[PDB]
Amino acid sequence: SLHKMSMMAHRVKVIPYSTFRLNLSVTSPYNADFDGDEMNLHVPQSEETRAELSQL
Amino acid sequence: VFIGRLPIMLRSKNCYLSEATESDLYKLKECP
Amino acid sequence: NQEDSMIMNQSSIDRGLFRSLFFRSYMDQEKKYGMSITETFEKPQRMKHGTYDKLDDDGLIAPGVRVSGEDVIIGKTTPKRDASTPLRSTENGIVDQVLVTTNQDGLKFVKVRVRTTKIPQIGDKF
Amino acid sequence: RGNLMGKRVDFSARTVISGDPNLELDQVGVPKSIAKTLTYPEVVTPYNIDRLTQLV
Amino acid sequence: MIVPVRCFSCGKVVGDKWESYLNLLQEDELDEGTALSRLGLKRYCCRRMILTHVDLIEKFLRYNP
Amino acid sequence: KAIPKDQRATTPYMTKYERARILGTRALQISMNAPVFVDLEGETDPLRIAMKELAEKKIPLVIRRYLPDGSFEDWSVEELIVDL
Amino acid sequence: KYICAECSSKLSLSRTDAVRCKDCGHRILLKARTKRLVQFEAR
Amino acid sequence: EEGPQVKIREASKDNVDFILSNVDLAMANSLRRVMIAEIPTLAIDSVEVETNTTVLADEFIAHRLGLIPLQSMDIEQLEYSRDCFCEDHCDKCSVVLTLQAFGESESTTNVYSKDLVIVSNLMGRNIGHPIIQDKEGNGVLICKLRKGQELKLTCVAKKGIAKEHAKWGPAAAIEFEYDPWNKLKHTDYWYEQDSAKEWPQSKNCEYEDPPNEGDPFDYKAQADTFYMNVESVGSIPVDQVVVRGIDTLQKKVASILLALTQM
DNA sequence: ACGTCCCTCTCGA
RNA sequence: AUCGAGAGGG
Ligand SMILES: Nc1ncnc2c1ncn2[C@@H]1O[C@H](COP(=O)(O)OP(=O)(O)OP(=O)(O)O)[C@@H](O)[C@H]1O
Ligand SMILES: [Mn+2]
Ligand SMILES: [Mn+2]
Ligand SMILES: [Zn+2]
Ligand SMILES: [Zn+2]
Ligand SMILES: [Zn+2]
Repeated sequence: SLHKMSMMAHRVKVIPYSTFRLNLSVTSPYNADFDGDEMNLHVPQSEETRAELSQL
Repeated sequence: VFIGRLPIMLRSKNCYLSEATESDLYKLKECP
Repeated sequence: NQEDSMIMNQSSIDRGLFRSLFFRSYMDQEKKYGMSITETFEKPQRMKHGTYDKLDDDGLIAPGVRVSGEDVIIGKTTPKRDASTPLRSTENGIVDQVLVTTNQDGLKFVKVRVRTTKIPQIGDKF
Repeated sequence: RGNLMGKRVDFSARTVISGDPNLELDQVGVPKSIAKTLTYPEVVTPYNIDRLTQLV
Repeated sequence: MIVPVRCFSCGKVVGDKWESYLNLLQEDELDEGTALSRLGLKRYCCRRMILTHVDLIEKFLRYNP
Repeated sequence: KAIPKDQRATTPYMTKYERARILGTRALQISMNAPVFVDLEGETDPLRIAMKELAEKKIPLVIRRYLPDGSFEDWSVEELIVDL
Repeated sequence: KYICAECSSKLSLSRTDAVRCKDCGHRILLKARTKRLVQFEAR
Repeated sequence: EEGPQVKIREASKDNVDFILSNVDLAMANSLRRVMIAEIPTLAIDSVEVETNTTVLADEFIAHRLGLIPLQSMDIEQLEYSRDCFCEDHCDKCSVVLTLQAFGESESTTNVYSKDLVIVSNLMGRNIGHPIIQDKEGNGVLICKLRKGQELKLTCVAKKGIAKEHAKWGPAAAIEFEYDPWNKLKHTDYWYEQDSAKEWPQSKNCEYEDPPNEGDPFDYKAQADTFYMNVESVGSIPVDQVVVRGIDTLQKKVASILLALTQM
């Protein structure tokens, strides 16, 4: 985490098994891979903030 | 006259495990 | 298995492949306090929100008990002022073995061993 | 540098991250067990009330 | 940790043919890859099941109680 | 102590940040049970409810762009453009 | 109740009564499966 | 004669061999596929334990029992515990089994599949028997006991399809090939200097023919004639594991119609 | 003079 | 629980 492209927002898609799952082509901007890497997740507690995270 | 006592390493000199064989080590619950 | 991941044949681990087998262990001691004022292990009546009822009155739980969540393992008590020792928040297993004896001081000493198996679940390192 | 210019945050997550050809760029496959413990204040508004009362 | 029942790969009953494998290589004294081959294993998946098994159960039993 | 529109100078377009705070802001209000103006064509959601308002410039809000020296040019959502 | 080791006595001994393989002599002592049946899936 | 005609190649105790002439690949595949995991069989499912001094854990042995093959010949006479009416299980839905073993032998003493025993009503249907393919007839080595180790557990044996768990795996390995001389060009090869003399003719090229190099490629070349060999652990005979392959499929397609004409 | 971000365990006064 | 030391994970 040293740049904007590494703290992008997403739409949720609640799924099974204990693992966060993300599209292969948003790998890079995070420089993440699928061999042991955890990842963080936050969640705005409001509306405006969601907008701030959706429209920015 | 007394001093205290000294941590000993296993399989060393002054330990029993130096003394044991496959058979013995087993009933000593110790690993071969 | 894209970008360094591995898609793994479920039916083949269904046959038992890469099946782990875990064990934690918990300890405790009746900790005196000078005037031969000693601790102990019990089932009580400030206490903690577990579900002791898996205990035997002696302050324990015995092999075969399928334990989960935050269910007391050991019910130690101190001058009442609860002192029991619950399961680990994260984990959910099945008691395996437990050992009582006395310290260098000669007071009670209980170490509980709870087993469990682990299973190749999507997202496990290899 | 520890308790202001940075702190820790309620409402946060973590896990192994795997990748998904059958998914869209802008969404992230979060597991249930996070979605069961990941809340979110929402007001009672006639446009949803007929929903919130089915979640409660 | 004992012989596992049949094969991880195609799941073919192989729990059984263990003790029968031992005497084939010992009692009859023959080649490893001929003992398995003559127990009806041509898929190297099953073959890998036997040839690479360590029977640490034996060290187990050897303990006091 | 203020600027008069006749002498305005700042971007006449609306900024990613103006908008997204505006869509945000009203959307919060709306979902706080606020009087909505555009006519719901059936929107439970308040981000969209606001967004329709946005596409009918039926949002009673003034951005107050501040300048480095202190003074500010007000700008109606009715009057800002929207391209981006 | 409580067992042993080097020998594996079927001992037992309710509360407050010391601890030792009195039949042998090694304060190890286990605690035996409650006759409670438990069940595990064959999977 | 009919349609998708067939001709056995060999037949045996554990394997069966056949060319499905005039069959569609999507079929021979989808058949293959259901043969693997969608044919019903029986296998231990629950297991409670009363005494287990062995070295292997309780659920250790647990997982091991579920994988012992059971007789399943007549099995449709048992109906899925889950779909039956009895508060949990009964004799209508489950065979029950029990295993006593104690280390009396001063040597090292074995428990097998033979050592199992059935303690419920059979109701006169071929069920619940732990196949023995064994030469010695002694079954499958489940555990090992030093003179003093005991094992008391009992096994509720319900009906399952591999789709839920491998143990209800009637099948094993299923051989599959077709079009040996790659006449349909269904697979680009891989060679350093010659493709031919490096990729070895499969053991089937003799029932099809070489291609007469000089002649060109036919673009109307269709998939037909498939070389298969199926094998069952024994839970079910090998004719039933192929034919109740076909059978299951029919039923699968079937319930399409069934819920088709409901709407 | 400060000396990359975060995270999971385990242990001695 | 708190501080102190230690091995690993990206
Ligand atoms: N010491 C470190 N400091 C910061 N980030 C690190 C560090 N070690 C690893 N990372 C992060 O982990 C990622 C790459 O590490 P990793 O070893 O997984 O790379 P890799 O290429 O998979 O390993 P391999 O090189 O064996 O293929 C990057 O996103 C990087 O920022
Ligand atoms: Mn990597
Ligand atoms: Mn990595
Ligand atoms: Zn195999
Ligand atoms: Zn004793
Ligand atoms: Zn029933």
